[PDB]
Amino acid sequence: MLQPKRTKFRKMHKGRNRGLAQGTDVSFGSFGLKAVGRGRLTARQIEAARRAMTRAVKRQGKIWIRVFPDKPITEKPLAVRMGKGKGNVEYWVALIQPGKVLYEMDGVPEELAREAFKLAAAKLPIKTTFVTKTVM
Amino acid sequence: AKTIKITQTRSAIGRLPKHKATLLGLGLRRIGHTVEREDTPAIRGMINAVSFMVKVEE
Amino acid sequence: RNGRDSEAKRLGVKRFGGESVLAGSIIVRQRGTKFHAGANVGCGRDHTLFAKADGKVKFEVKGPKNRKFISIEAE
Amino acid sequence: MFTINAEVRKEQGKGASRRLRAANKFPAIIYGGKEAPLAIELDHDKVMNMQAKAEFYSEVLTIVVDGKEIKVKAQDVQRHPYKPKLQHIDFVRA
Amino acid sequence: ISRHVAIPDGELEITAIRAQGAGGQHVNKTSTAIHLRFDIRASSLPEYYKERLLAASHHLISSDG
RNA sequence: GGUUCUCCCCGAAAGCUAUUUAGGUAGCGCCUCGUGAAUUCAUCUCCGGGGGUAGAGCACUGUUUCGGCAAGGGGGUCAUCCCGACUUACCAACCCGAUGCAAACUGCGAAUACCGGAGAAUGUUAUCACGGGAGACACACGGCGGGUGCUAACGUCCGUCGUGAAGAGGGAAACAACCCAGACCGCCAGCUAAGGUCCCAAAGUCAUGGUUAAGUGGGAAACGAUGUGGGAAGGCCCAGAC
RNA sequence: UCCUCCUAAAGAGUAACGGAGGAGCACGAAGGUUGGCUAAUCCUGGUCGGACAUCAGGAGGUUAGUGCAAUGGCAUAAGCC
RNA sequence: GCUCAACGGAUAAAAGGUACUCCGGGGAUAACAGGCUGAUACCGCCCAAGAGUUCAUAUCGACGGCGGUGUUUGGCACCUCGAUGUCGGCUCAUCACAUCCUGGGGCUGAAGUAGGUCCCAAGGGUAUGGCUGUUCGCCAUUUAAAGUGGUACGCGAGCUG
RNA sequence: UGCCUGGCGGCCGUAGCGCGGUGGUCCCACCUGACCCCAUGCCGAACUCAGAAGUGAAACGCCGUAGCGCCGAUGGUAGUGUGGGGUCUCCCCAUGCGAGAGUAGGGAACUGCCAGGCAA
Repeated sequence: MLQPKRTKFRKMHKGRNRGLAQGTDVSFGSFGLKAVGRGRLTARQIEAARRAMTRAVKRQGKIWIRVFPDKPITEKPLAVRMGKGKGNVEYWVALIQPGKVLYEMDGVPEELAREAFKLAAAKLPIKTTFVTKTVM
Repeated sequence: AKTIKITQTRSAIGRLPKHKATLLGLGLRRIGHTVEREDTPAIRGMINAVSFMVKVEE
Repeated sequence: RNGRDSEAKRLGVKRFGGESVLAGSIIVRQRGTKFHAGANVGCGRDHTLFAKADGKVKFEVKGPKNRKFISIEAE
Repeated sequence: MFTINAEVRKEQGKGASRRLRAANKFPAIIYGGKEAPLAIELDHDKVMNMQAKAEFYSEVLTIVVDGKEIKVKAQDVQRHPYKPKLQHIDFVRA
Repeated sequence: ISRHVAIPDGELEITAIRAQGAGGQHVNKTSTAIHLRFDIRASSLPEYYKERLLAASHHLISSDG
């Protein structure tokens, strides 16, 4: 997992998830995995795919994880009554909006890069899509 | 300041007091009301807000 | 395990810009000093900018640092 | 070198913009210098494949609106977030 | 030296059966939350210790393990 | 817990504050009656205003990724006792460029809402002040903006509007709170609303052009698949391709 | 019980066993007025002094400071002498 | 002159027990059950490194994910506190299929015998006892198999207590 | 009046910074001395007096420079009041309102009062 070092707070609001994404463009790499859907990517999910992605390309190329969870969402201990303050932080989720590019890759030929992301897609909950960079 | 007829089509029950008072400002009372007024942005502005439930007859 | 609060102290603008006030009429009730006193406007110990003369209100932004000022024109 | 036919718009806002985006068309804007920014509407389908050619972003076009041909250059593009499709292209009148 | 309790989740079958004793009518209707284990000898993995956990007699573990 | 004849008129709330108070009560808000008063009050147009929320942005409070750079602690050929020559393959900040996040961040910033003034029309004066008498202070749900919850609940707690509460009638098969719509009364009168028009059951087995083979319609996901229609583009192609 | 920010949906106000921290004082001076002054942290050199001693110059710029928790505010200083 | 900090302060005053309990009320508010949800549990599935001599998918399958059922434990208090007798055993059962056996088939890391796994199928069948109040469970020994659950976790105006 | 300088306001980053050049009858700064008024929690630097030979580096003004900061359309997008709809943990449609960011481009100020100077 990827935990943000030294946060200002501990626990916050759950907020709302709506709106499109910022990183529509593809930089730092050649190809990427843009997110079509709108969901919640937990830390263990993001960790799972990235490990499994470099497994496919076999150490050649570099990865750009253009996101970070940094939003602590709690859980109450089971069988407890609804009340008595907020429970403890359990994991880290990042809100992914439609159009957010998750992982990047360069220095690797298209086809092998194609299957790596395709095998990285099955670890994710939300519906994604493949995307190619473009000059301007 | 041209003479213009205003028709009330729908009923105002599930509306806001802002929209309900607009009907009171135009004299529209019951369903099937035809009252003759004049034109100016002050009057037409009232029709501009609730044009969904009122029908205009210039 | 903290659950404490404070009953709000009613801040803000009680008499907005464009209305004729009386002498001693509180214009803006501010905790800080965002607004600074202009012509015929006094500053209290709680920096509550109130009126001195009688007339209408003008929210004129003046000063090199562009702080917001309020004055009163005799109206 | 791009036969991009276009028509001058008459409705330029939010509501009318998408009604033609549903009819396979997207708006553009030709601006440059002292002239007035001409509201341009063009067919979406065509340019969807025209930007596949890399030299499209660095060369002059042969865009014609009402007979007369204007020479312009591609400035920038605002594409759709997740759906790989065009929305609005900024044209610098060259 | 490096001690972190494993106890494999997805390897241990936990059975919740009712309790025993006194305490009213509360103890015999919703006291099924009481736990009874199920740790088969087939989830060993040290290869030598689990059989030495089966041969030497003690309670909590039957004649099968 | 119960509280017995009739008609007519108007018409609530389940909120704030305090409470040895939380199923009670008092004041106010809301209601009714009487009285006295100012084009008083509401909607709309215009004008004069501050707000900083949504969104957005990343100088600032923090946080995040990559690239360029970089002293210091240390590893080492070593000082082979400090100094010191050099490198740095190392932890590699400070800084520059590029990429994102934020209720408790703002170099920015709406729509609405709100306050004041002017003008027209409408409204049995709907605004306010005073006096008598009240009730009530356990609210529910739906839309929207949110906290908590598991972005579960016919869940719980707030802002706001509607409705029920205290409103039947029509529709959603049945169904307070969903949609349409406000019952003075009589009629074997007509026209429309939401919703529907083969039959049960009032209304078209309506008109034209397309679509699906699953009874899909008539419960649902990731994912998989020469189901199949439409549109665009690309490869090869009677120097005859699959 | 009181105070600050957020929740609080850009007026005010608005609840929860919702999210974060403080108060139950201090002072004749840190009050009033007059006059002057206004930084923090780094780079450089220099007696021991080296991580930060003092001074000098420079960059920088209010990230300082303000008896205290937090917010707003402050040099026309409410900051310092 | 009051930390009258329960801080609009009743008045210093005042700790507890009640299964010997009693009275007035409440499903506004708990225990069993039903209802909504499905965190948990159970079941199925997607992806796939690896194990499996070779080989991802004979057989399992980490790291992660998407759904279903409403049987475990729970969340909420919507129904009943001017009553809904609550465990287990006996008795009598009935239904569903995610099937223990019989039956019909695919694959096999299926030679034969004997097995593993999955699909179709609910007509019928689906232990006797020791120990414990027990459901469960353990054990001895049989059997083609001694299935899993719903039915107030069936059934006390039928029985035992 | 063309230009100058100094003082005080309006407008108050298009107005301001960094860099290069440059001005002195007049003006300003620097500068000379400080036994006298006054001054340093030491010190003629700051403060103030009495003069002002000399200079124009510094300071300030002026010109060029966009080398930086700043300003900022048109269009589109986000958002959204109101009335409807869907697949209703979010979006679509009609309609009114309409950003921020970014691009083109603009841009190193303008103006008033007063006092003497300058060739009048």
